[PDB]
Amino acid sequence: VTYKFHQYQVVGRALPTENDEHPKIYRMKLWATNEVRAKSKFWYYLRKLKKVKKSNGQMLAINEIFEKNPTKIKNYGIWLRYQSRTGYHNMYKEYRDTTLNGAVEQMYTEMASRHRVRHHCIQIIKTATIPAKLCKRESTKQFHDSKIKFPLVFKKVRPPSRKLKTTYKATRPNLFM
Amino acid sequence: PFKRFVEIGRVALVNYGKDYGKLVVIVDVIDQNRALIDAPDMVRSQINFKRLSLTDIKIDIKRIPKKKTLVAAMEAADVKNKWESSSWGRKLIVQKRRASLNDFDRFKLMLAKIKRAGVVRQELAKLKKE
Amino acid sequence: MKTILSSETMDIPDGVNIKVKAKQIEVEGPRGKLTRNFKHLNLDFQLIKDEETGKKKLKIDAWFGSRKTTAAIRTALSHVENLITGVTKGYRYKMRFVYAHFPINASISGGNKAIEIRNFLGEKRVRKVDMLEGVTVVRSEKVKDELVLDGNDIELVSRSAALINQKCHVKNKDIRKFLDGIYVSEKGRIV
Amino acid sequence: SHRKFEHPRHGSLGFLPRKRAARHRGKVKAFPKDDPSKPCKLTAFLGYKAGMTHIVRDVEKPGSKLHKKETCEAVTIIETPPMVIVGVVGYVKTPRGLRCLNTVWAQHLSEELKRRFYKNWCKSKKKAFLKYSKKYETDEGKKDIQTQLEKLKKYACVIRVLAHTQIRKMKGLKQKKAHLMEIQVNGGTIAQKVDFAYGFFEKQVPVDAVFQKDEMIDIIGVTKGKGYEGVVTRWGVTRLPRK
Amino acid sequence: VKGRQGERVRLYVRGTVLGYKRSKSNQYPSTSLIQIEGVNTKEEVDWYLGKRMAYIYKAKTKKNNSHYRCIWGKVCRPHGNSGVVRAKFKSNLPPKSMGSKVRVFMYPSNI
Amino acid sequence: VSGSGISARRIVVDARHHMLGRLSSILAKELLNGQKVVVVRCEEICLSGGLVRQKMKYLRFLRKRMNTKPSHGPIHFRAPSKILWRTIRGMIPHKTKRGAAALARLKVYEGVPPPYDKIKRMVIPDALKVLRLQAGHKYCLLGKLSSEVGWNHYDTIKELENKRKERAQVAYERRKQLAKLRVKAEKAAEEKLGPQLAIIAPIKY
RNA sequence: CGCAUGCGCCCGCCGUCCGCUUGCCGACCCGCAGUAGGGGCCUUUGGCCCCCAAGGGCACGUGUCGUUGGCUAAGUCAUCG
RNA sequence: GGCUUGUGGCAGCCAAGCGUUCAUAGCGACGUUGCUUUUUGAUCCUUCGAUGUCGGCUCUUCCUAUCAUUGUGAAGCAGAA
RNA sequence: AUUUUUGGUAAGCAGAACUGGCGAUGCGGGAUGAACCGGAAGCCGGGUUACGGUGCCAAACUGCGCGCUAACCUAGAUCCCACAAAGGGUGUUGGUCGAUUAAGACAGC
Ligand SMILES: [K+]
Ligand SMILES: [K+]
Ligand SMILES: [K+]
Ligand SMILES: [K+]
Ligand SMILES: [K+]
Ligand SMILES: [K+]
Ligand SMILES: [K+]
Ligand SMILES: [Mg+2]
Ligand SMILES: [Mg+2]
Ligand SMILES: [Mg+2]
Ligand SMILES: [Mg+2]
Ligand SMILES: [Mg+2]
Repeated sequence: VTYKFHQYQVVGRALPTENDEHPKIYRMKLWATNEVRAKSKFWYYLRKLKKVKKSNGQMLAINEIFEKNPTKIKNYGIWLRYQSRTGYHNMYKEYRDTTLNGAVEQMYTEMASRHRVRHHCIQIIKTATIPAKLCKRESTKQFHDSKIKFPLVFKKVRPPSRKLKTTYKATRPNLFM
Repeated sequence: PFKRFVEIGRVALVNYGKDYGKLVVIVDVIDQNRALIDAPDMVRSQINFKRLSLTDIKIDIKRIPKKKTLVAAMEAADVKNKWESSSWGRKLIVQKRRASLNDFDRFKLMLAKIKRAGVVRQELAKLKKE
Repeated sequence: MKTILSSETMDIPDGVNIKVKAKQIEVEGPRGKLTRNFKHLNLDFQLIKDEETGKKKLKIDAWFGSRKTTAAIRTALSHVENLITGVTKGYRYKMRFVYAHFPINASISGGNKAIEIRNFLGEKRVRKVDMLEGVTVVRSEKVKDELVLDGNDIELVSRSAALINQKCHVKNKDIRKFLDGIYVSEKGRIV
Repeated sequence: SHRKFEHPRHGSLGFLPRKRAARHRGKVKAFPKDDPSKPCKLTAFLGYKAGMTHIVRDVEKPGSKLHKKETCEAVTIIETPPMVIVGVVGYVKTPRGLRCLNTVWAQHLSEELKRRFYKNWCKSKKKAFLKYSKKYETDEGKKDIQTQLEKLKKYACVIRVLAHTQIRKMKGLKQKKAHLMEIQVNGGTIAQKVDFAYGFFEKQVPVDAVFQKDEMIDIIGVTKGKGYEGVVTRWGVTRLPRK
Repeated sequence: VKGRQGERVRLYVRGTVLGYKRSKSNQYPSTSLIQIEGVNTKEEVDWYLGKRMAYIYKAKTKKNNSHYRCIWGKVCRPHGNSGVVRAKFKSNLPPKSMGSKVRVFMYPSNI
Repeated sequence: VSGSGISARRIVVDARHHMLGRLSSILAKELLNGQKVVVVRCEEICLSGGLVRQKMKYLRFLRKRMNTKPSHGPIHFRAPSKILWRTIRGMIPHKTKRGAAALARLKVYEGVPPPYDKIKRMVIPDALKVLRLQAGHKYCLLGKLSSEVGWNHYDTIKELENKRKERAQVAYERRKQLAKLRVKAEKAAEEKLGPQLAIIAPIKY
C-alpha cells in the first residue's frame, strides 16, 4: 500500500533563550509526499504565522498518521484556500475514499484539472470525516443509496496483459451491458 | 436491456492486472469509477471498474458484510461451481490447462485429435453420400 | 456532474400498438402507421407491460448522463406523444390569407397535394408549393380565405405550413406596413 | 503596386494548352443522357464541311422588330451520306469508370473501312479481319458470336455501335480511307440496344434517322490551323507604341 | 494432405530486422534491433536472452556449392517494453536487411 | 507501435469503421517493417470531427496549388482509397528508397474487389471507432466526404457491395448447413472413439 | 479488337542450365450488421442459454525437404480431362 | 527588405450628451483598449571590386478594410430614395 | 543573456553595473537558428544518465489513472519564440455570499 500524499504531525518550538526558558510548542497536521517536505512546509507556516524561523527554531517530533480503517468507505470534507491567476479564494470540497490520503490526492488532481492550480498554490485549512447525512455536495450524496444499481456504461476493451496483444483480429469486439 | 449491473452482492471477474482470473464480490460503491470488492482469499479493498467484468451471478448480502457472512453467502449461492460450470468460466480453466500441457501430453492429444478427425471425416462423407 | 440515473415514463393508450427495437419506434393506430429513428440518442428505450392489467408504458432513461445528454429524454418522450396523437387523432393546421389590396388566389391541384398562389401583392409570378408525404391541403368553405392542412405526422404538416408561409414573403418593402402573407393561425387535431 | 487601370484579361484560360489537337476527327466527349423509356436511337453522326451560302426567310417572332420581316442569314452546308454500321461495343460500369468489355464486328467489311487500319494499304497484303470473317462460316463460329452478343446484353451498361462513312462517294475529297467512330445507342433496354445494333450490321443509317429539321445540335471538330503565331494575334493583346 | 515440399521440422522462430540502435539524429549499426514473432513483452524476452540467431541471404556467386550466405548473431538484451531485442552479429548487418527475416534458434539451451 | 511481428505473405484489412489517422499510422509502421497490406472498403473509413469540419479541411487543402503552374502540384485526389494512400504517405519517408519500397507494398481499394471478396479480412482494434470514439461525438464516413468533394462512384460501389453481400449471405447459409451436417457426423462418430474423446475432454472449450 | 514476318516466329509435353523476386518453411481459414446490443432453443405477453476477441478452428502436424519392396476398403490432398 | 508604429490609416469598449420625447434608428464628448504597414518618421542589420535611381505605357496575378452587381437583417424603412 | 539600470512611444534602437556565454566550440535537445536547456571533447567496447521525449515520420507505451474542452473562426498542442488587449456569452464546469419553500418555492391553467 503506497500513497503519494502522507499526513504528518510536526511538532516544533522556538529555540529556548534567557527570556523564554520554555517557549510555546506548536503542532501542525500537514500533507506532503515525504517527511522532509512536511518539515519544510511546517517551518514555512511557523515563520509566516508565528515569526519563528527554522534557523532559530527547534524540531521536536514528526509522526505519520494512517487511516484507522482503510477497509471501509468514508466521506471526507476539505476546506482549502488556493491562488488563481487573479487572486486568492476559499474552497470547500467533498470526496469519498477509503483513506483521507486518497481524498487529498483526489483534491489535488481535481484542483489541477478544474482550476489549473498547481500543488504549491494550495493550502489545506481543514480536513474532517463527514457523516453521510451531513454531506453538502450532490456528487457524494448520489452514492448514499442502500440499493445502488447502475450498468457499466463505459468499459475499455483490452487483453489481460500485453502478452496476448495482437495487431490484427479476425472479428470486431463484441460488447454489451 | 442491460442484463448486468454493478450491485451489492454482484460477482465480478478481474480482467486486468496481477489479480486477473479471480472472482470478487462488490460489497460497496465508492463512486462512478471504483467500488469496494471482497473475496475469501483477499483483503477488502478498492478497485477501478475498468478492471472488472461483471458476471451473471449475484448473492444476497448487505453492504460491507463480515468475512464469515460473505463466505456463507458465496457457499449458499454456489458461486464457484456455477462459474466453473459456465462456458465463460470454463474458458479460462481450459486456457490454463492448454498452457500447462507438456510435450508428451501434447503428442498424445495430437494423436487423439487426428484419429477423431479421420473418423469424423469418414462419418461426414457417409452422411453426405446418403 | 454525471447524474447516475435520469428516467421518465409515459402511458400508452390501449388503442395504439407500439414496437421498439434498436431505438426504432413503430407506432400503429386507426389512422395509419408512423415511424421514427431515435438511433442518434444514446438512451435506453424499454416497453413495460402490466400482465394483470395489460396497459403499456414507455420508459426512457440515461445512465451517467450530463445535462445536455439528459435534456433529450423529454424530447424523445414528446416525440413519441406526438406520434401517438397523430396516429389516433391526427393533426390539423389552419392558415389564413392576409392582404390589403390584392386578394390572394389559391388553386389546389389534384389530390389536394399542391397549391398555387398567383396574385400575391399583384405579382404575375406563380408560386408552387408541394405538400409533404401524408399531408393534404384543402380550401376551407366555412371560413373566408382559410387553408386547412391535415396529416398524421406533426412535423410534416407543420413543415408544409412553413413552406406555404415562407413562399409568400414580402421583399423590398416595410414588412411592418406591408403585412401581406399566409400565416399559421391555429394548430389542432383532426379528430 | 496595383495596376493603374483595370481591364479584363486577354483570352480564356479554359482552352489551355493552346496546342495542336491530338486528333483530326472531332471526338464526342460526352454523349446525351440515356432515357430507357424511349425507342433505340443513335446520338451522333459524321459529316463533311462543303461550304457556305446565305438564305432569306420571313421571321415569326412576336415582340421582335423582325416579326413578319425578311432576314438574311449565313448558313453552312455539311454533306452527310448514310453511315455503314459494322460493329457493336459494350461497356461495363465499374468503380474506375466505363470499361470496354468486348467488340463484335460484322462479317463483311468494305475496303474503305479496312483502309482505316493501314498506313500503306496498297503495299500491304490486306489481311485485316480475314480470319475474323471466317467465324461466320462455321457453326461453332456463329454460336460463339451469338454467345458474345448475349454476354454484351448481360453485362454491358452502355452500348455503342461502330459506324464508318462512305467517303468515296464524295469524289471532291481525295480520300479513300473512311472515318470510323463509336456512336452511342440511347433508349430501350440493354438487350434492345444490342438487338438494334446487330440488326443494322452491314446496313446504312441515314442522317435523318438521327437529326431532323429545326433541331438544335452541336458540332465537334478541329479548327483551322495557323501554325506559329505571336501574342498579338494568338491572344489578342494590344500593340505597343510605334517607337 | 498438404503435399508440401520443404523443411520437415522447424526448430526456430522468425525475427524481423527493424533497424539499428539509434537516436533521432544518430545511428549505431554495431547493434541491431530485432522483433521476434510471438514475443510481446520485455519479460518474455528473458527466455531468448543469449539465444543464437542466423541471418540467411542469397549471393550471386556460389560459395561451397551454394548461393546461400549466413551471418551469425545472438540476442543481447531487451529493447523497450514491447518485446523488441538488441542483437549483435559477427559483422554489422547490411542496411538492405531491413524488413528481412532472421532465424532465432533454441540454442544455447537452458532447459 | 513497434509492429505486428507476424510472418505472412500479405494481410487484408477491412477498413470499415476505422479511424483514418490511427489506421494510417498502424499500417505505415507495418509497411515500414516489411509487411504487405491490402486495405478494402476504404469508403467506410471514419473521420472524427464531423462532415462539416472535414469538408472545410479538404477545401483548405484544395486551396493549395503552385501559383505559376497548378499541374506541378499538390495533387488533390478525391477517391477514398487515394485519400487513405496519401494519408499513409504522410507518415512515411516516401522521398527515400526505404519509404518508396514501403509504399509499394500497399494496395488500397474501394469496396471489396476480387479476389479479396473470398479472402479472410481482419481488423485493427487500436483504430476501431467502437473503441476510440465515444458514442455521440461527431464523425463522418470517408466515402461521404469524397462524394461531397467530387467522387462520383459512390452509387456504383453501393450496388456492387450489395450484390457481393447477397452472394456472401448465400455462401454463409451453405456453410451453416455444412456445419450442422458436420455436428451430426460428430455425434454419430462419438460412440466409435471412447478413449480419444476422454483424452480430448479436458481441453475442449 | 484486327493483323502479326518461310534458314523465322508462337503454343503444349519431357531432360538440362541460367537469371529476377517486394525477403517461403503449415508461408491453412470469404457471413452481414451492432456496440444504450446481437444470436439460438422453447413460443405465455413469456422463460432458458451463448457473447465478455482468430485468446478460435482446420490440417499425418509424426519420416534424413523425409530408406528398400508389396497390398490398399473408406477418407483427404494434388495433377489431368 | 528587416525591428518598431511615435505620426498616418482602420476598428472596439463605457455612456455625458445629440437625435420633435428617447443614451445606444443613426451618432458618441470626457476617458480608455486595440489592429495595419498602401503615410511619414526612428534605427543602420544586408548591399559601396555597383541589386539600374521618378512617372507613365503594357501584362499577370493576389488581398479586403465591398464602390457596383447576387442573397439577406435594421431604420426617425408609407412609396421612391 | 538573467537580474540592476539611463535616453527614447518603441525598436532585432542607443548607452552603463555584476556575472556568465558567443567570438575562439564541436556534441544531445529547442523541426530549423552564434548566444536558450543539457553539456563541453584524445581513438574504441560495455553500462547509465542530463535536457528532451515514448501515434507514424523517428529510438522509446496508442502503458496504468482522474477531471476539463467539442471550436458550424484553420479548437488546441510546451522557457527564449516567433504576439494579442479592453469588453462580452442564459456554452459548460467547479466555488463564494444572499433570498423563497411541505403553516406547500417558481411558470400555466
Ligand atoms: K502598378
Ligand atoms: K495599342
Ligand atoms: K505424413
Ligand atoms: K499606430
Ligand atoms: K540602411
Ligand atoms: K552600394
Ligand atoms: K497617363
Ligand atoms: Mg484595382
Ligand atoms: Mg429611442
Ligand atoms: Mg469582409
Ligand atoms: Mg545551461
Ligand atoms: Mg557508450
